[PDB]
Amino acid sequence: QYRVGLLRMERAIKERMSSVDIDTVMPHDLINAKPAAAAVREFFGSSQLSQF
Amino acid sequence: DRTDDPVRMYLREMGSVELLSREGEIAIAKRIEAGRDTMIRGLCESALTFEAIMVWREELGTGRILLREVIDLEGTYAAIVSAMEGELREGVMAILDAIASEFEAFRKLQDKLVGSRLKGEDLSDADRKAYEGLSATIIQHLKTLKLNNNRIEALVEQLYAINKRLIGLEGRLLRLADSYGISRGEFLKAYFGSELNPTWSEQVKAMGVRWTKFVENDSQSVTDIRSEIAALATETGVPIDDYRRIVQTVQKGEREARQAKKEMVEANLRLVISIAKKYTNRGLQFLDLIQEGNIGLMKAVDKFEYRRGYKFSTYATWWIRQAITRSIADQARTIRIPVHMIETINKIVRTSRQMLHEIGREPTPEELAEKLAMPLEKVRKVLKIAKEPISLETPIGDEEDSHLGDFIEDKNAILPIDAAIQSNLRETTTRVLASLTPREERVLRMRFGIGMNTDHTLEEVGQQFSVTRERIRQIEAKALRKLKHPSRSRKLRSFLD
Amino acid sequence: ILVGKVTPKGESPMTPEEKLLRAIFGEKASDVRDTSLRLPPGVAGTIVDVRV
Amino acid sequence: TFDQIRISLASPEKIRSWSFGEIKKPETINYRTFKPERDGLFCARIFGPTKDYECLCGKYKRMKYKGIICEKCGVEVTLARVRRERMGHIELASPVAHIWFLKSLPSRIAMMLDMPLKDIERVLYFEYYIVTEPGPLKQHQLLSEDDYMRAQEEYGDDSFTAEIGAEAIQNLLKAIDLEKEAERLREELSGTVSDMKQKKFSKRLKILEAFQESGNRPEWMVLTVVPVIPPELRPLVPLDGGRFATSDLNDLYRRVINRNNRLKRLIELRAPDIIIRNEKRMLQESVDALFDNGRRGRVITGANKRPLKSLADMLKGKQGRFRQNLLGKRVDYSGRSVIVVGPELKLHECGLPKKMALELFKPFIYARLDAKGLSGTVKQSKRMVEREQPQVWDILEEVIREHPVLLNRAPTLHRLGIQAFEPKLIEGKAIQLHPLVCAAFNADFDGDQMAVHVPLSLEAQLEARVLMMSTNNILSPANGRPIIVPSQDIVLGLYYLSVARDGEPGEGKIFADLGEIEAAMDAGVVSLHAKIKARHTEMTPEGVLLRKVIDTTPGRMKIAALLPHHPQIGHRLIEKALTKKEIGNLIDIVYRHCGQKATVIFADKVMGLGFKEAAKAGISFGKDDIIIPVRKTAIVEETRKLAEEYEQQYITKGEKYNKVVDAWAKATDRVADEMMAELQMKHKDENGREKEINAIYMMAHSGARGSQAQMKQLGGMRGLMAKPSGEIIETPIVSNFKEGLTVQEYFNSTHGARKGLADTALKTANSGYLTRRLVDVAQDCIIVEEDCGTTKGITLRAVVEGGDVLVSLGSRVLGRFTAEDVKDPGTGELVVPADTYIDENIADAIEAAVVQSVKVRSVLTCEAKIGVCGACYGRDLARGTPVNIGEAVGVIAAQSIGEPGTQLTITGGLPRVAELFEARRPKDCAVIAEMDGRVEFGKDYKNKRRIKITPDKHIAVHDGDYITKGEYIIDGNPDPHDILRILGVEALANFLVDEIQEVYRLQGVPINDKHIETIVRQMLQKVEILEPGDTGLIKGDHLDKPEFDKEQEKAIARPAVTQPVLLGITKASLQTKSFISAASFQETTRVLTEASVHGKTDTLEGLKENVIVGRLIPAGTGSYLRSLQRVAAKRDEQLAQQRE
Ligand SMILES: [Mg+2]
Ligand SMILES: [Zn+2]
Ligand SMILES: [Zn+2]
Repeated sequence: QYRVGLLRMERAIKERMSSVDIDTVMPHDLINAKPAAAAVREFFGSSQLSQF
Repeated sequence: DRTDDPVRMYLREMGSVELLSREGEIAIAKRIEAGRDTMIRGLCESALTFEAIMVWREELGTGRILLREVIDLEGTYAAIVSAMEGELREGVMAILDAIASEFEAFRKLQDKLVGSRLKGEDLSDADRKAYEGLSATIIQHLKTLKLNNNRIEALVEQLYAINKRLIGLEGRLLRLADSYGISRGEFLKAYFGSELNPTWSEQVKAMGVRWTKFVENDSQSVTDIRSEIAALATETGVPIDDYRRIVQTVQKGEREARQAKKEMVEANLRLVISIAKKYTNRGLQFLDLIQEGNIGLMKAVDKFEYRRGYKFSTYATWWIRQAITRSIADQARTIRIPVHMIETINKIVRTSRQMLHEIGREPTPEELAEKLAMPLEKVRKVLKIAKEPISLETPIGDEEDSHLGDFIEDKNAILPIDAAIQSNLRETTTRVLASLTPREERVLRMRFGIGMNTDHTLEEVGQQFSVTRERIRQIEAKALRKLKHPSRSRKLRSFLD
Repeated sequence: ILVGKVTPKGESPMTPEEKLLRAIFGEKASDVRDTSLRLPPGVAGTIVDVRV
Repeated sequence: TFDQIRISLASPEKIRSWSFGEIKKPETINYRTFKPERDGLFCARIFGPTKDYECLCGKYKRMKYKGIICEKCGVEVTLARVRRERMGHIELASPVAHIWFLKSLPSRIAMMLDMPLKDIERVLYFEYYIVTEPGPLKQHQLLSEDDYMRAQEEYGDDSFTAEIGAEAIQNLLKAIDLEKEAERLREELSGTVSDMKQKKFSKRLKILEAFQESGNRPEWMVLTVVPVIPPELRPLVPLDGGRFATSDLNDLYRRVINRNNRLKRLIELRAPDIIIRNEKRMLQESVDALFDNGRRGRVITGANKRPLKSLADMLKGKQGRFRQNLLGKRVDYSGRSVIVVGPELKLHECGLPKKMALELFKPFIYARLDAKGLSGTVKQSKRMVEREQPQVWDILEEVIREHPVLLNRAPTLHRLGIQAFEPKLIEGKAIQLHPLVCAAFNADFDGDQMAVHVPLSLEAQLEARVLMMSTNNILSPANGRPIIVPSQDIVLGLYYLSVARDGEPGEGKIFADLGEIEAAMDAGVVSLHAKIKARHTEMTPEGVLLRKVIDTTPGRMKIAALLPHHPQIGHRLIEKALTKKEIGNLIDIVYRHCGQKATVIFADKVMGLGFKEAAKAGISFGKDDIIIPVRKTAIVEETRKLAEEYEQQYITKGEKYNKVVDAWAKATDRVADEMMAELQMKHKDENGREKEINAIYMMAHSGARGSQAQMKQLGGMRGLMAKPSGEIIETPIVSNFKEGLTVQEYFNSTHGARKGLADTALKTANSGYLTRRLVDVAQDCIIVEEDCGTTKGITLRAVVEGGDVLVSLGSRVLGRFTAEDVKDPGTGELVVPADTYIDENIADAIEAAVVQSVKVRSVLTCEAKIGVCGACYGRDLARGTPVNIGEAVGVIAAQSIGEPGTQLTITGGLPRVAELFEARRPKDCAVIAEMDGRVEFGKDYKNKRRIKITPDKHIAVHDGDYITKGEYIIDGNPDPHDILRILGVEALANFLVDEIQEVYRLQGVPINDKHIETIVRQMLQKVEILEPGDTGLIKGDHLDKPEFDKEQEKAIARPAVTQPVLLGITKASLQTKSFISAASFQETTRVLTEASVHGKTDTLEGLKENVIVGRLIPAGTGSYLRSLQRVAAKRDEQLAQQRE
């Protein structure tokens, strides 16, 4: 599930890096963190394996 | 090969059918400009459009809307804000003052031509020459005036309505005359050269036996009704034999412009398809997002000139992004959150993400109010705004049984116990009121209403019994203090809780 | 009563009999609705910890 | 009031009339204030005020105005109940095809104009344009390219027009007329072969006659305006935590509103022709998903990932009218508590916890406090019972005196699952249930929450006392066996009391009365081994019988004194060992000869007697209780040595089977038989008196909990475990549970037992499905007529296998009225009259002489127009009395057939019953012969011999042999459909009954034949109409149509004849007259469309119809009230005829 979240984050970073230039760019400014923690939250929030 | 999918079907039409217009954007823009030029040329002619635009412009300039409603301010100084507004206003006023006489002469010539066509005599003693001379001046004045599209829209609508009425009349005449051996395409050719004489159906029986039968007892009344409708519509708007070709050419120009716009849209829809991939899972389906961004794409072609950077790619992507963000902010939360509130919550979440990325742990909601330079109480109400209403059919256990909808309580359903106290409070009140005076009990009940739900005030219940004064309030206070003893108010002491 | 929850709300539906009873007893209609948490039917009894 | 609910196509004008405001914005409420929007899914002026008589903007929230509408908000002031009834409509910019009619099994939209759904689905999605008004350009050419649209249009630019999409399909439906199409199909169906085209022509003519007869226009499947469910149905209540909980339908309606607004904006904006048609396609897909959501791509909500349910998805699953909404209503006034044994209570008294009786009888407690004067007002009463004052407990015991409460066990498989009990305010918090009644409930006390219900009405409180009482549910509805028989403890006590041994103290010591036995037992002179003589009245002959000094025992006298005084019963029944089967026959004979009061009192006494004599007996299980056979090690060694002699040379499969069947499968009953023989022998002590009988042997012989298989598994050889495919294990497993099983043998045991455990949890699901199918196919089978005018009946023959009888003929025919008077063989003496009830005496007289099958009137031969008769169902299985009018005979039979489930079993037991009830063609379809005498050869080279007509693959007959009708070529598993097509209907019924009986006997659950007879009759409610004229329907049809159609044709003349067709229990709802009965458990997207386009109106004649509708059931007390209503209406009509 973290690999799925990382694939989503990679898609987001690929969609966002085309707009923001890489030369003189603020570090880690295009990498998102919502789908990273959202995947583990769903895994521990309402997953069938983490049900109880 | 049944796909059974709207998304796939939409993609197939765009791909297997539509071809990406490469380096043809500028050509489509030039075609749209040519269509607009054709529409303007058809509009500025001898008809009701030139008279309506001239008569409407006569009141403008001094006491009516002179700029921003008749002629575009940008189009005036485009070939040449406060200085440009007054400069174009004086020029438009001078043009109207110089073209008023030309418009009057053109209207007189049109009236004379309509009279000659309705009577039968052909006005050839320089009448047509004077009419053309008066119309050319008005056309040249309107073309160089660089008017706006506001009145142009109403003129095109009126022209389309008149053309639809004329087409309906012609179709009715063709259906009435083509019973035996007549056709529909010959009606226009007959009415173009046999419209001056009133007995058009009678003086057109040169050859053919079916024509006589269609004119006698077949369409003799239909042709008269059509001629009467045409004569009534000539005075209401533009005359006949001159507005027909004008509306035809303006409709052709509008059709060409619409075809160019549709071609540019279909040759760019792939763009919208490509842009609708980053907004997926934001409250709208993929095909829904595509067909919503199509609205913004069509709105972009309406304003697309030959400015710097003629590539329509950037403009199209900006407009699709604005249309998706304008629609995703509305049909995504199930509550129709406003667009500005959606952008505010997006700014708040972006600030929170940047703080988590750079500063560290999650900041307090009170800190986000000052981090964005906004009111502290406004940020407290921005969050907790029902971000996503959970589905009422979601599962509650390990299986898909007993969803959340079956466990939600009801805060409005009157419980049977609370109805029990209602019925008994209706019984316990009728018993306590049975000990009071009959008229006094009646007026007290009218003060609130046991059987009648119309709760009357003090004076309203006063008029029903005696003179509306403090006597009713006095008797009400006496009654209220009456049933306060342990004998009368015994079963009610445990009723108020 | 476990924790008294006082929740402000709007004016409840003014019924005639209830208004008459309130005027008789002189009290005023409480604008707040009772929402205090209560123990369900059981033999719970004692309270171990009350974290706020 | 209301009655006769009818459904049909929703007209756009009628849909607009239903609604109160057109919604044009997909906005439910505001983000700041939680109020409904102006025009959206949640509206005030469109669906009513959100508060009870509280208009918007606080203008008319005083309730003084009831019909006044607001000015700024425009919402009319009305209570919140109107917000759930007010509907809405969405006038779409373009039409949309209904998902139920477009995408389904029968393409109801494709049946119009004879166009397949594969092309109708393409013309709707704007893929292939359709041609209209042709005049080159053939009608329905289905062209997509613009060549024929524009290039081919260059013929004068006149008379060239075609449309595409939902509007095109709507215009196509409008063009086709019902009358002309039906007339054209009538001549196309008659006077022609109609080989392949008939299959579609029949459905098309049926749909056309439904549209024409019902009055629905053909162009109504596609709807321009979609009605919206009221906002109260799909709520948006604010959940705890500020997160709103919007219903699934709210998101679908929001999507539909968004699509409609987008289409309206595109049309008004003059969008490209490929985007507007694509917008119409998106709107059509959204409307499809909003109705069913299954036929489309399963559009998921934007927030959650679960498939969004729709108006069809709700009705399908349990969460709609199927289970959650209508049938399985979460009834209040109920209680669920763990149950405990109640042996101190009577059979008609269940223990009720004091903490639960208050919450259950709150209104009754309030009424008792108000009538008694203890509480002044209802609020004061609620304040009294809320604190559980000491003065309310005395009122609770007074209110619960004769008010029976329905005891509802978690799983119910028959009508005895809901039994009303006179509650007793027992201490604790557990329902003190009676031990004798929990066996009928299927509820042991190892943890079984028995949901308790309280009837509120005076009739329901009295209905639970006349029918739902435990005393009236003695005999189970499955067969004529009492279900109140002692299961485990009372049977063990009676067996210990009835076991007689020649060696014991007090041999032949004659006693005076019954009390003398106990007086001597308390003195230690006489034991309880039942070997002492005394006096007792048997009461065998007519009238009172003298107190004859019987040679019986003391132990059997304690049970004999509990037997009521009546002829044909007495100590003669207690003379046996008094096992579970014998004690059940004793409770059956006491009920069969004596009344129910004496039967229930004897059951109550024997339970207390068995309990008192079982605890004082000391039946504790011990190490020496399960005695391992001493002759076991030697036999195991000899078996394992014989398993090695033939294994030396070795075929391996033959040697294995010799070592697993003849080696371990054989001699495993030999060791078990030796163990049983060593356990049966009564060991005699040195003093000449036997020590005691083994407690495990007592439990096995009495039938309480033991058995031969369980005995062998516990102390015997344990048998051989199973495999995943079903094969028997070949390894030696020689160890009993009394001994230590090693790891491998116990692993094999848990490999063979987990299969049966899953069958108890997996096959039980099939049992529940079969029970659901049976009660919904037999719901209409309700006894209404006492005696019908029919004389023919089904023949009941005692089934026999080998050389012995499997079931006695006196038991199979018991409780059924005979059709013709049975004649005793040998001498022509009428042993039973023609049309009289078969009492137990008549059954005994019939079984006294060997007789063949007797003509018995059954529900199958019922000539009653509606429901089932009374003289055909025979005797109700509840008691010995005959069946009375109003009983749900079909529901009782369905429950009796579903009760053997969860313990049945492919074709083993449960799957075979499901296959026979559904009437499916088995894996080896058998073909009946129907030929008499010689049989010829079929056609030449047609891949099979279909049939040979001689009027005057694998084969089992010859080419010239004389074949007789009845012998059909098959290797087994015949087909009931072929049985009906070739053989009679009574023969198919007998075959089904014998098959079900053989299955239930192989499993061990005896079920009465009539319970299968009613199901078979309900499966035969359809008859194929072979009428050559006056009716073009050849497929199956309800019998009421030939009852009415065949009678109407005679008033105009062609004779009409129809052969009965048999359809499965699942297919009963496919052609049933009522749609609510069929749309309840069957698929809701096909029966509704089959009833909507047909205009099927529910007359509420069945049971499931009134249950869903909420009205009184037409069966039982509801049946009697319906009869009273009918007679009152007749009396009112007669009175009206008196005054002109
Ligand atoms: Mg149990
Ligand atoms: Zn209002
Ligand atoms: Zn009958």
